[PDB]
Amino acid sequence: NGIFNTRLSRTFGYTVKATTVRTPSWAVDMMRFNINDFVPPGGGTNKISIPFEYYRIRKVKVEFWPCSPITQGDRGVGSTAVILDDNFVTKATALTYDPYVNYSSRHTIPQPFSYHSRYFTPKPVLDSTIDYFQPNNKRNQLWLRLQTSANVDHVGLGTAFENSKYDQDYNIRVTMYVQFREFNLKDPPL
Amino acid sequence: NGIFNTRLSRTFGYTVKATTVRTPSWAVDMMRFNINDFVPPGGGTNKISIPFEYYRIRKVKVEFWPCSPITQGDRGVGSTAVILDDNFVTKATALTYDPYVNYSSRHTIPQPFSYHSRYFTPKPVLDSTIDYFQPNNKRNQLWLRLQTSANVDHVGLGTAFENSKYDQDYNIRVTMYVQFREFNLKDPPL
Amino acid sequence: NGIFNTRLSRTFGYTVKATTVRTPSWAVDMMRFNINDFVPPGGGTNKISIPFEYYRIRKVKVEFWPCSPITQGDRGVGSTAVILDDNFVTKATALTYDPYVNYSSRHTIPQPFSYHSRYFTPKPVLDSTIDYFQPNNKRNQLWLRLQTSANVDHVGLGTAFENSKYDQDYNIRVTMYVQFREFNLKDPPL
Amino acid sequence: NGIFNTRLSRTFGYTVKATTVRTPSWAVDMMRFNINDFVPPGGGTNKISIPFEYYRIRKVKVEFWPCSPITQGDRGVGSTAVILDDNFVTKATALTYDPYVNYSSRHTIPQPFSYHSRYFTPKPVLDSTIDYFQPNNKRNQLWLRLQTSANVDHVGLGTAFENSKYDQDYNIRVTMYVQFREFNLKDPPL
Amino acid sequence: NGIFNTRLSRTFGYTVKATTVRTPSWAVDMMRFNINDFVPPGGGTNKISIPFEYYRIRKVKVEFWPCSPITQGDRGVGSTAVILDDNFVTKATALTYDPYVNYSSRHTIPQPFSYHSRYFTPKPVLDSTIDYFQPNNKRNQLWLRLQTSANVDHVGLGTAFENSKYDQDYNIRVTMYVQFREFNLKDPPL
Amino acid sequence: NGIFNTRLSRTFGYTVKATTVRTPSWAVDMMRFNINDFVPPGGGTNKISIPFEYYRIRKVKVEFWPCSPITQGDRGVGSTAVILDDNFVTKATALTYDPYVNYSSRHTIPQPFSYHSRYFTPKPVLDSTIDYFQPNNKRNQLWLRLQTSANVDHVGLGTAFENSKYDQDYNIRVTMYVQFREFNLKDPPL
Repeated sequence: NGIFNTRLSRTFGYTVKATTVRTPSWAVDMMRFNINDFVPPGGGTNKISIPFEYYRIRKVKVEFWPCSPITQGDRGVGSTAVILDDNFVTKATALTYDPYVNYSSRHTIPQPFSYHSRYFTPKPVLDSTIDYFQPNNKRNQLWLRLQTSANVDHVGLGTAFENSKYDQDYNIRVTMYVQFREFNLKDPPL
Repeated sequence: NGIFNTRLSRTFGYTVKATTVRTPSWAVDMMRFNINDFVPPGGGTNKISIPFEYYRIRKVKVEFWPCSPITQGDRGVGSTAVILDDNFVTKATALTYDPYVNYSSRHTIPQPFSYHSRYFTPKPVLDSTIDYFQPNNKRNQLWLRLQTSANVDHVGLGTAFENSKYDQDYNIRVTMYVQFREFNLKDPPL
Repeated sequence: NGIFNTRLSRTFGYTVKATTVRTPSWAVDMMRFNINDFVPPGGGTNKISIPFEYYRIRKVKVEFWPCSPITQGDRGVGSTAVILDDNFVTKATALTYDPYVNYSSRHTIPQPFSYHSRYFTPKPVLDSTIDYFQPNNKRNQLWLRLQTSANVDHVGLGTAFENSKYDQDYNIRVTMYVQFREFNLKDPPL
Repeated sequence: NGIFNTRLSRTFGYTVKATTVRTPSWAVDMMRFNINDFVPPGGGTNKISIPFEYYRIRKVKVEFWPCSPITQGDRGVGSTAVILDDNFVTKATALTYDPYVNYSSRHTIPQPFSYHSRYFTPKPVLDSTIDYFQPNNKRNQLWLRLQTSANVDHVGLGTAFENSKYDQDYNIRVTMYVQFREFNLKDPPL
Repeated sequence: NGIFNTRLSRTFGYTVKATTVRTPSWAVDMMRFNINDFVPPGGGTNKISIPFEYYRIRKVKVEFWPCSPITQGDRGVGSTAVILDDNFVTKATALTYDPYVNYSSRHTIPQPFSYHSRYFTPKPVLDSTIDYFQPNNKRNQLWLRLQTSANVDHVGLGTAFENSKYDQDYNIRVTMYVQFREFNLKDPPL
Repeated sequence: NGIFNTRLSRTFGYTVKATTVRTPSWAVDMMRFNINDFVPPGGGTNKISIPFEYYRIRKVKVEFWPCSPITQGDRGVGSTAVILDDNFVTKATALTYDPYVNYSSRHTIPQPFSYHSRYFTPKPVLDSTIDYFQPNNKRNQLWLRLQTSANVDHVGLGTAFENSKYDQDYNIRVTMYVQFREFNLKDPPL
């Protein structure tokens, strides 16, 4: 039974710079998830540090851990929308409106110091021209080959943060819940 | 609940020219269905006049509305076959035989003045080299991104009309039953 | 089935200026809700970016998101009353008493940093002379035509904020829950 | 009812050359399955000798029929693993270890004279970059267009044979269980 | 399970010339059905485009599709009788009486513009001297070898059309419902 | 749930040299099982190619695959006993008696060409002085740390082969059924 369900994680910093504009503006950005970040390159005869041929990403969880104190003023309200098709709102430093507010997948992120997370099933980008994705069915989900450096992108999450007179720091943990298949482990002698 | 089921329509003329040949011949043609025809380009910040990110075409209905009088002579018999894979019989003005008669998906169209329609589930052309399509399962149907001008073709319907000593005019209404997902509407101020 | 229930949103800033008066005073203001803010003007043959003829606003939700830190002193207590008839207490910078406290529809808003929201059914202003409105019955609610720039006002919400020795900033999100009828979408060729 | 389930077959020789090395080594090779081998090109107006538009390969059975006598010495033990993603162990004449032994899909082939077969569902190679394949669900399996010479590869089976001081001959029968759809047969007159 | 039930079709024109005689006359003709018309000759190693050894024709359906307008005058009444034994009324341009009217198998065809069809089980001509045929029993029906050009005749249908002062054109579609046995497909290499 | 049950394998050659002695003699040898053979050293930040901290070996299966032809004469009878405590009969080229025949754990191996296997639970050597081992209880089995090169020995299997006038070649596959705990995988950036 090759099937092995594990959990993989990483963390990166993301900063919303302090702006001098008064009228409300939002900073727009995007998150793509590629497993090359999560699995280190292996060594020896085994190419990847995880000895399986196939994977498929079952659920992705994106935590927003703020670095800001609860005593920081000039609070604001952002929005986090799930983006399945790799069609993102263009990145912007200050945008007069919150573009993701009317997406059906939007959750609100209070700012700066509030904790926010989204938990959903991501989709791989199979053809950038067509941009098609599967419904969520755990049985029918496509299996993907695990490749050394060439792994495909999974497109999850757009975010729009309202600007502030202060810096807004988050520590974004991304935890993928992956399912691996086909134990491939190689064992040359000596 | 982003899911919104609507109905979209268009009409175009198609004419079978009068031929001088006596022995029975058939004129062969094809119908591809692209949603760029059905959805006008929007304006403002919203790109498409329908504020959704994703669609998938659930059913396509092709009506043949004849322009011919019921008193027109030299009647004939054609055939309408459903073509899933984008493999069509080459277009022809007069062809000695009816190429679609033995397709399992054939319905007969009596001519000139009889009303004919086909109602089926079309398939998008994902890779022109491989030409693969899904079975009909409403749950597992791929979602497609709605694009401004770049939307992919859905390949439905081949038709072979028997030639006549008279002109044969039809008004072909194409009504797609579409399902849209992810309300994306943008609202910049002022 | 033309009926389509969606959710539309916007955000604007509102500031209560710091005052030098000591004895308690309240600043009085009002909120009218017009859908022209929520729906951008469309483009092409379709006039509005939402392809429906008729709407009626089912529920309006007004969130008050404070920008103030939880460490800000000189707290106070305001009041938020629902105003159906477009009869508002006149706008005031400092008013010796809280005029909305005895309204039957009042909820309290703690200040500055507390989160406050009101969720209710608004009413359109049909005749400014008579000022009459319907009871809340989802079945008998009048349908309204969706107009480009001419849409009628819906009158919701009066608010009275107690003044403070400090500035009081809120980010007011207004989310209308609307029901649209009659898909009108136009599709000219080419 | 276009659906027609048939069985198609072919046979080719494969030889493991006798080696002079003593320490155990394995010879590594691979099997791809393309239907162009199984269906001869038709003639006349019908392009393929099987009058259907669409196929999908339900099961592939690979028999290993040895040519070796039961009295041949220097026996050994190989391994046969199912390879879904078109990621194969590189072909090798002598490899110090058996690379497929730890694959979850491995079955053992005793050698030289023992009969071995594997029976499984193969997968087409849709995109060589991404290398993704469906789960086994008979209902949701993609339909493929049957093409004259251009048919896509189905990637089944890796094999690693232990080397011997003698030649090892097998007759490999490959029997695909295919399901065809859409009777397309053409019948021009005369 | 070699048994495969398909449907095969063809169309040919048949014309009843306009006659100057006034008193009622009937034009008498016959229809024999040979599968050489329905199956094109294959190519390559496979002789017939349908890869089966044996067939037996289960049902034959003969449609009469008129080319005449519904406004054409001088209507008349013909007769269509099923002829099992290959004993036909001799072909005639004008015959004073309708010879098929008293056959027990007669159906009436109204003329010119009425649609007429007969659906029955045909019989092969085994010996022209004896002219014997089987009862209709689906289990006991003789199997016939499918031959390239030499296939035997199946004798269905006599028809007698009343003459008219105008031309009477029909498009006669013949759809055989056949059952094939023994998949014989050949696959030479390369 | 860190627990992951996998299967690991290796193969090595073992040869019983042909002897000139006539009276029956047995060649005595032993098999120790160390996981350093089964798991290759990893690369990068992860030390072992299997990303788990702890293992315990649940069952070991030792297959004897003969290289000898079924036509080889001078057959004999050996014995395979399970040795838990790392107390082995001293290795011998020819020993007048079969020392393992009276062990309670003995199974017979017919020779040369017969297939023989033993399947049991091995024990690690914790203290070479005391030589103590646990009963077989799947719940109470000690967990062992997985170490790069330092892993402890598991002591399974003694074997005594009767000598022959011919060479006796076996290919010994050793398949450990292991249970791993505590996913430790490391993922440094870039």
